[PDB]
Amino acid sequence: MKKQKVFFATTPIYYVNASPHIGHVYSTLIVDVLGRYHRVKGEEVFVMTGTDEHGQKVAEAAAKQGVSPMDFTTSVSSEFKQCFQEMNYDMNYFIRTTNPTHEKLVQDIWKKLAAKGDIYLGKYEGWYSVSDESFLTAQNVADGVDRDGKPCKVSLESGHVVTWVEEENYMFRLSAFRERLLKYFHDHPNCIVPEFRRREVIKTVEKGLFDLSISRKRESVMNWSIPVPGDERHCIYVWLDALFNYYTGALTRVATDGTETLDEDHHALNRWPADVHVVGKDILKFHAIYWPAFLMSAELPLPERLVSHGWWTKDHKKISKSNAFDPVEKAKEFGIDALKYFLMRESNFQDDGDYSDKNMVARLNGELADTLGNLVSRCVAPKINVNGMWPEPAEYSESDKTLIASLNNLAGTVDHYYCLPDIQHALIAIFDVLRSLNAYVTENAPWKLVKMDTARLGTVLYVTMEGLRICTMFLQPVMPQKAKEIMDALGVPEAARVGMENYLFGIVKPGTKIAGLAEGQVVFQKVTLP
Ligand SMILES: COC(=O)CNc1nc(Nc2ccc(F)c(F)c2)nc2c1cnn2C
Ligand code: MET
Repeated sequence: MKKQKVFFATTPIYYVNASPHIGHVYSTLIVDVLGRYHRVKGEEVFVMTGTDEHGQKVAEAAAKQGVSPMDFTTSVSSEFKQCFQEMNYDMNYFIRTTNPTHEKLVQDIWKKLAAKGDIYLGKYEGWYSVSDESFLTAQNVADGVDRDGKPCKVSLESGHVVTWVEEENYMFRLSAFRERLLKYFHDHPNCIVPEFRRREVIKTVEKGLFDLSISRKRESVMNWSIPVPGDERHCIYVWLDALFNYYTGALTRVATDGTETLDEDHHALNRWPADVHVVGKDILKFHAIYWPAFLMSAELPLPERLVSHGWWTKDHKKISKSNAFDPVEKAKEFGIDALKYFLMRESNFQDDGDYSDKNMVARLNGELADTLGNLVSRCVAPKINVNGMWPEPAEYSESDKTLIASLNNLAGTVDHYYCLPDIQHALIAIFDVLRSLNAYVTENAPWKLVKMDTARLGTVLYVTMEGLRICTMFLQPVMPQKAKEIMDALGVPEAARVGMENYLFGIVKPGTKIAGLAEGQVVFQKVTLP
């Protein structure tokens, strides 16, 4: 009576100094796809996102607009929740670091790290940037000019003003975890993807680590941060607070009235540790080195997999309102599912993808309409499927059996890619089979069979429709509205859409009614390039 661990995947929790943009939408889509695939696989799933709400920069922003920090972060937090509703994401849980359960948990974790002997009182001497919430070395700082045009120092990474600090702070003995980290990496060859970002991280740890500041003075962050337990002069640094959101989520019990309590430990909810943490390549180091070290100190199971991804450009340039890239607009223009497909198909996680209307139309026209939408039309066409039902197959030929084999072989390939995870190659493998299905319909010419060989027609349509069901089931994670549109048109019963029992050829009963497409209804239609 042992249960499988719940599938648990996370987005980063996002800063609330800006409205949701393409970066947050891409990270959340990746996680939404993984979650949806593991529900299609019939597993228990818990995927989470949320907002990173503490620190000086938020306090100064809430002052500027004369509302309380809590009021400012509630409002920006609500914009993230609204964006993720508009994008048709299925997040199980949306965390805020202002949540009392989270703020208590970070203090409990602080006490665990201290009780282990991993915290000491030291002193930072060097540069800090409120706007980056980051400590900087001398080689990452340069001359610039402040709001008043006075010569000053600036971040080479962000352009922001660099306040110099000579200040006591609590510290974490990261230097002590070098060997424990190298052995985690060595015993877990897939703990980081892509595999090369893993080699680069191993080398960073081999060069040795410095100890981390994990506090700032309460005055610095205007009391908008979690107090250090037992030393109210200091507040817990925003990154330590933020990283432990994933653990808070793993412990979070949500009653049917929406009230949230934390379990005492992770075992009963059976989510921890994460199957996948999804992050932008800029926060990879924090999740690959610092985060496991904190978890080692806290004696918690370590993450299974860290997945990093790139940043989108627009029109080979570099996104700037002055091109702009509003994914909510591009979804109104082309269709939400066509945009989700493009973002998951066009680039791998190693690369910085480039959006252009030209490449968007090439994939919508050439793959979604030409391959998938046209195959659906062919299967539910009244002139081809006269009875509007799944026919009885007759004897399969060698040709028929070659295709059935590729249908049975598809789940292994697609499951392997979704679990890697490599969503781009899952999609390529599904579309290889959708292209095969169109060639198979063409080769068999049902337009002839319908007035010549009813029995052979029954075979060709049964195989094609089963093929289409299998491919569509594996597209539900990426294009959930269009996938449902296809399953409804085909008359695939609800129970046949999800679960590993549906991963093989020959599920749907001959005599099942197809619903078809209504008169003006095309699943994907080619468009012009403007
Ligand atoms: C944001 O990252 C940085 O600023 C990197 N460099 C540094 N980070 C930190 N602490 C830190 C960073 C990330 C965390 F997840 C966290 F819990 C703590 N202390 C630093 C430097 C450089 N000297 N000292 C003393
Ligand atoms: C625990 S993930 C924190 C991520 C951070 N808010 C960022 O956007 O870079």
